[PDB]
Amino acid sequence: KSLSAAAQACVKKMRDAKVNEACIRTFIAQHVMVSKGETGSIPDSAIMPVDSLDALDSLTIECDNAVLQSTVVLKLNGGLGTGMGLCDAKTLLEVKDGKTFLDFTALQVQYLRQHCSEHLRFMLMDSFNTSASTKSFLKARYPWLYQVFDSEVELMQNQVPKILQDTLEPAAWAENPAYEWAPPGHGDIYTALYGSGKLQELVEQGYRYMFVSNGDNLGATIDKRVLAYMEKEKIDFLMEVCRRTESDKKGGHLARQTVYVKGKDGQPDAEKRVLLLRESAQCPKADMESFQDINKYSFFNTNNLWIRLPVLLETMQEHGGTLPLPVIRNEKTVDSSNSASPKVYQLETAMGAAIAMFESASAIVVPRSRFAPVKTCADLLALRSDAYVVTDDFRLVLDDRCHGHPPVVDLDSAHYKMMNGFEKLVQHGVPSLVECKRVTVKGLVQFGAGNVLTGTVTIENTDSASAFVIPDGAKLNDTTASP
Ligand SMILES: O=c1ccn([C@@H]2O[C@H](COP(=O)(O)OP(=O)(O)O[C@H]3O[C@H](CO)[C@@H](O)[C@H](O)[C@H]3O)[C@@H](O)[C@H]2O)c(=O)[nH]1
Ligand SMILES: [Mg+2]
Repeated sequence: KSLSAAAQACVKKMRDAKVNEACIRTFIAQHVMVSKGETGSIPDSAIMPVDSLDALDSLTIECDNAVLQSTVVLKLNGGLGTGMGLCDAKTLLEVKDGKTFLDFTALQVQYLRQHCSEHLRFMLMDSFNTSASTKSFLKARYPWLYQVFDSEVELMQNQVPKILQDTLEPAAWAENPAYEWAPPGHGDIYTALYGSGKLQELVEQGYRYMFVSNGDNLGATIDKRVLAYMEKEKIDFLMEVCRRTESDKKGGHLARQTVYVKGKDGQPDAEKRVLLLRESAQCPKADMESFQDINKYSFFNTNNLWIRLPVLLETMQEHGGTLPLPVIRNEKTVDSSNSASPKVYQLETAMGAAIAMFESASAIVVPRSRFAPVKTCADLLALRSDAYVVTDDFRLVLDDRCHGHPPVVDLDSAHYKMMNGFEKLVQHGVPSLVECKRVTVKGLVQFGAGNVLTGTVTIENTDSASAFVIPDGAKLNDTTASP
């Protein structure tokens, strides 16, 4: 009904493949935007810094029991960790000896069920890539989650067609047609919830809040103070943000614009702050200077998000059965491996962008303890190290000796970008980093078995025709060590 041939070709392919209609409506609206020149770019000049938020450490009151019992926890688990050379779910990586992201995730759920709300609802948003392996893991390790995996745990994200940059038609790939489809980013959570009927089912069952976080962030759990704050302040969507550090490069920051409140009765001048998310992908590429300036944009989205479910549901129903999140136009080739395969756009959205979709939306500053991202092998190095400790409620948080500062880890991306390269680097043990402010690894190198790094430490191999192996027991303090 009024679409371009290319947009109609997408609808047809999606209907043929039995893609849920909410996903088709959502995708097509993005497609229309893209056909009018939209890229998701948010230039510097269109936004301003946010310089005032409440902090969670300013709160004390915990929510009532009804509210608590009404809260569902969901962990995102649909991505690929392709920058870490992973082909399966990142959450199946080991984080501490013999314990994976999924283990700590399951243990957190069990803790909450033993001490807070015995029937706390727990979900995982999976994709076709991660579903099987996740389900398999829970069957072996956490039978009580496996038993209700299909019925209540797993939410399956949609897949949407990759579209040719040429014409915006759906891309075909005869050698492997599965590569014609892509996951639409974690912003798809709202569309998959709504289109599957699970959102309405949850609201029917008496659930009122959902707390979502990234599968790679084991600092995130429900804080009953946030829920009491959302109840008091009548907030329908809340983003947790952390004060941004130099390591916060892959993700998004909070920003504002100013709008002008209803009408002009009383005075024209008065205006309201509107909040939004800018992902790295949304910064104009020749202006990453805007994005990477941690002073200017110092509130980094953790992706720990709180949503009031009935409000989400009514907002989507009243907007054509979709949530109109800003499209992010990702550029790839249809076989991302093969740069001789046709160039495509992959239309995606980020779930934190939903802060722009509700009148009551806000953000709160949380301590770093709620944010332990693992986007790279360098992050994983810190996480596995004694810089991070396991709390009684099964979060991974910095040791108190760190003073809330994660070690900065700068690993050579020729050798350690891929999980195969990283794992060779820590073959003989993971170095103590609890007292390291900054470790930098240059050229090919291998840690020894006793290592302890204190202060600022560069390990530089200029040779790397030959691996620079660190002696066991070695101690490096404010020093460059080289062969
Ligand atoms: O289609 C997708 C893509 C991602 N994921 C999952 O979503 C989570 C976040 O994805 P990831 O690629 O690791 O992060 P980004 O999307 O780059 O960044 C998100 O997380 C950052 C904090 O780490 C925030 O700063 C950004 O705003 C936020 O969008 C991970 O569990 C992924 O597995 C899905 O489930 N489906
Ligand atoms: Mg991902």
